Amino acid sequence: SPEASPIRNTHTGQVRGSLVHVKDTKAGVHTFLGIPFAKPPVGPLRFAPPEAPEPWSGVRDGTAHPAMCLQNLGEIKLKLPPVSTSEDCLYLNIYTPAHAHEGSNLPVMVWIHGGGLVAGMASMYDGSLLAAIEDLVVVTIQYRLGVLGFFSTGDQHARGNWGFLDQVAALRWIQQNIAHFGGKPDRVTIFGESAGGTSVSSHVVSPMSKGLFHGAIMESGVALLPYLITDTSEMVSTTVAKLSGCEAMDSEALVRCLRGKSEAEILAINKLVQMIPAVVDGEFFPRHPKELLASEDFHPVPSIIGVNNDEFGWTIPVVMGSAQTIKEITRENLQAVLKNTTAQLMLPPECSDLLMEEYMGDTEDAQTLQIQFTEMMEDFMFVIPALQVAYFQRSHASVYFYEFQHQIASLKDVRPTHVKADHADEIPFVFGYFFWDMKLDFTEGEKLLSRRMMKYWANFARHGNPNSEGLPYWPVMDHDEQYLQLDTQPAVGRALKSRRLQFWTKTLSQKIQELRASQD
Repeated sequence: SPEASPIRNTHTGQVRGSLVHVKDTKAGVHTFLGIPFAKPPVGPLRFAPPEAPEPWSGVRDGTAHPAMCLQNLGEIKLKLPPVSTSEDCLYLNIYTPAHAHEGSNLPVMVWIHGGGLVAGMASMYDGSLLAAIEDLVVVTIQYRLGVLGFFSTGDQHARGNWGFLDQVAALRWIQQNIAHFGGKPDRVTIFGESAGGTSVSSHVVSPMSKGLFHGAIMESGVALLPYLITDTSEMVSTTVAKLSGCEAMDSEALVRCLRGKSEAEILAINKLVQMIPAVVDGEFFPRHPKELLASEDFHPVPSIIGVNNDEFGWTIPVVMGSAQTIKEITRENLQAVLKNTTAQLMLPPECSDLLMEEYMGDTEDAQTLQIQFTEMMEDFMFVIPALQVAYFQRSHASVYFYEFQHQIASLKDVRPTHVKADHADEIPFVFGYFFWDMKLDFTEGEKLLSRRMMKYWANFARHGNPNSEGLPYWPVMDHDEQYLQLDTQPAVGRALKSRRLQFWTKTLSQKIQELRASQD
């Protein structure tokens, strides 16, 4: 008989949660929602580091989801929870086994959501099933997004990376508080998908995050994900200044002015400057992640890193609106399309012909050209970044690498048949339910796949190693370059995308380097 309405202690006071139950297990789950880990980043706290949360008297209600951080709300439809959007959004949610109490010393898994550092929320991710089935504490965190998350002057007035500093604050909170919920602060694994994977990968290299986590899982996203992290964002800073009317070239003034804008004014600005990058701010990143990764003094935690076999298959080109443009590619327009794409990817114009020879060769068939084009995009955004980060980590600590390959059965009549494992298609297997706003069921094979992935992730949360008796062997990535192919029947592979990896890290980067050296 577990308690309904459990009460737990935090440093700031008591919180009351709920008892829930899930399929496939006797075990109950306690949930504690909307726990503040920082003060509301409002007024003078906008574009400033997070500060400690305020204490409260009596028992805080932990039965409602928090507001999502400010984001432009707005095909492919998701089951969004009924929450408001607000600047006041520095909250986290906790899922524990019902039997967990002070001192239970369960592993802790901390989910960092994706959404391009401009969108997303913790409340879409229900950790109950993962918590109950694999006997661990699951925390989902929020962090500032868009202008509020990443605005930078390149100087002391707004260094940048507010959203990453929020993630640090949430991890500090977990160290201080998770024992009260039955977690072991010395067994924290961070995990996340897409920009959440970029976030995890960013913590792995950041000196500010050392000691806050002991293992990392990066799903379809790492710190090299093109243009989420840059040196400086002077162009974007200038754009925000113009779009706001502040329009000073004094940093202090710009920040003063932006702090005056209402939530509505911020949303309006945010909409017109869709993507604001993380910068080398000096604190969270002393150097660009690329330099941190290549360092001899780099000491990563053990990691799982992986990608899906079709990252640019469907969801991403549909959401970016480039699906239509891609269907218009033919041999006649290929050169022009590649020239246009090279520019948009911020690569030297000379790269277009190398990309063409590598990805398309002498292909004439229009549909084949389009698939080759999609391959080039997958490799640039996800696969090559992941393989590079894996290469830099694996000489210092265990890396377990995966390619997820499973084509979801219930989607076969929902989307093009050539699409395999799309971006985000592994999330249902990790969490144990589907995120789309439509009635979809797991096949028997898919239930087994989900149970396997939950166990791999939890084994890794327990021991820094995903393997256990009963599960297919997942070898560590070493000089043999082995990885696990995740599907209904898992299998080991080796040297994922070997040819493409050589192309990007020799031929293409040679031309990038050469045309950068021609600065003078």
